[PDB]
Amino acid sequence: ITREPRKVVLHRGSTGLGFNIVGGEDGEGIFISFILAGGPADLSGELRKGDRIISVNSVDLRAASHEQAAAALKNAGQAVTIVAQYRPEEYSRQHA
Amino acid sequence: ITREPRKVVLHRGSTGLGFNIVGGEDGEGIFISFILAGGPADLSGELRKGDRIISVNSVDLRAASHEQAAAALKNAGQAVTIVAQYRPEEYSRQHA
Amino acid sequence: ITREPRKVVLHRGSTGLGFNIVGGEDGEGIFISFILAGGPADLSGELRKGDRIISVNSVDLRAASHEQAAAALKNAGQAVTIVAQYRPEEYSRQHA
Amino acid sequence: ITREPRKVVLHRGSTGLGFNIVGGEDGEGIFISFILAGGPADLSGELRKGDRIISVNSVDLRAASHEQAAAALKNAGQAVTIVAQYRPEEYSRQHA
Amino acid sequence: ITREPRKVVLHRGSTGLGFNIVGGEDGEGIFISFILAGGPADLSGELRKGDRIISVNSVDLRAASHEQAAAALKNAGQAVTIVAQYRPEEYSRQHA
Amino acid sequence: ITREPRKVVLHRGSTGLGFNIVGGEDGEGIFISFILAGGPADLSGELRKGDRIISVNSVDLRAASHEQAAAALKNAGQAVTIVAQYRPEEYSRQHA
Repeated sequence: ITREPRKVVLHRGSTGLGFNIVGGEDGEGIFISFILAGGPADLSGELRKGDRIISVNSVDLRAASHEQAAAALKNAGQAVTIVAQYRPEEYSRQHA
Repeated sequence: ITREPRKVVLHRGSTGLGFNIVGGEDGEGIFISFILAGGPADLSGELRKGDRIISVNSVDLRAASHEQAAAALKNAGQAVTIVAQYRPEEYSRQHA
Repeated sequence: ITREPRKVVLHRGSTGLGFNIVGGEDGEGIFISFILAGGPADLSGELRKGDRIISVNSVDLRAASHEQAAAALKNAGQAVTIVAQYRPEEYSRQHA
Repeated sequence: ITREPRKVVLHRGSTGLGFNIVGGEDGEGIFISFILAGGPADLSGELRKGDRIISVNSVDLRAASHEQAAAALKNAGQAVTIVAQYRPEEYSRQHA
Repeated sequence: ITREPRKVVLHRGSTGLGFNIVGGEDGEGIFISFILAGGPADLSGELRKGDRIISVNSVDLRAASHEQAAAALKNAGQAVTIVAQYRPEEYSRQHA
Repeated sequence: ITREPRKVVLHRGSTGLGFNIVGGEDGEGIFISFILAGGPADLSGELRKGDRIISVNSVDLRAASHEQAAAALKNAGQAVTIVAQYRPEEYSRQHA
């Protein structure tokens, strides 16, 4: 609910973090379009649809491309530190 | 490599299918933007980045919205039948 | 919703089937007390809280003890064929 | 073997903790009826059949109902702190 | 127990099959040195320590090198058809 | 790349660590023959083929037998502390 950036630490035993990302087309930012039930993201209970990913393990994804967001997530290791900012209006305005 | 629709059956024991989807913004179609290592999609070896999802278990996703694509995948059960069509040019043209 | 026995086939890559069982104390039957999100049971969408397990791979669990129900499930292999019968009244009447 | 409460921290990447719970019918307490091979509970090696769950992440489950025990576990996040007390006699006396 | 080749079909949602392999050094054959609890191999209940892998999805591994055995398993897809032959004497004679 | 021992902490929610081990035949040491995609080992990005396992949670595996290496790994719990030393020459010299 907070519009202030949040730090969320997710742990994974396999590649999946439990969410799907969109954006990164032309510097509009990377957003979480949906959370998968039972996965790390779901279990934490902090990440949601509409969240924008500011960074993943220090790597700045604000003006990142989808390909970069994907690479950052892929190499985040088992403990993934996501800084997300809940901004639905923008998500809608840009994707829905 | 084939541009003809392919039927791909993925099996899952948890919510994840092993890929990330984009599109579904304004009827441009749903595409696989990236495959996750070790997941069902990766293991099958048929699905790839650039693939467009024509349908998931009969449900037509050609002109579906991201929200619908997500719901179809969510309720596909354990055996998910995807009909994908490899069209990179369009993926680029529309997302990259 | 049907009170007639249903055959449900769940597939697992690990020990978990995605549900929790109670009963088997004094021949009252084995019941599913809760479904876990993302697991096989959840994904199938057929099994629910209140369901009574008639059998698991031919093994009759009607008048089974909790210990037997556990052993049947443990050795069901990867393809587990459950015959469940939805009877909430009895579940309540006996456990809640 | 100790009858003194033990703190056990289990980590999960999916909903499952690796054990099955019974009780919570009429304030007799929540007990672990069986451990699943390969799951978090099994891997830790501390939790066993006969253990009574005093609490899960501060939430007191002593006189909890099965429904509450289930909700506590469901929302425990990825790091689940269980305080269990090994009391087989009571488990038998009440369930077996 | 049978010394006659057996066909065993394992299903996986992730890379792991649930067993560890040795051999393939100098054409002595590939053997299963240990089974992991809860994994596909364990769940099937057919594969055991001492088993020699004749083939994996038609690919003949009799005189295969460890590197080839690894590649065959890696690309077996989700349904892996193993033809194993239980020969402990040889396993000992060659590895233990 | 470093030939100096490295401490690598892997986390698992199931029995699998994400790698396959060989050796332990006649005190030549235990080595990682291959890494599985998506598993803990792969995700960490530190362990590789050719690595020799000096210890797993203090348990010295230098002159361990395959059976001991297997037992150490089996009981390492969820947080597994591996001290590996990258020595390919020896791996080749002894296995390939």
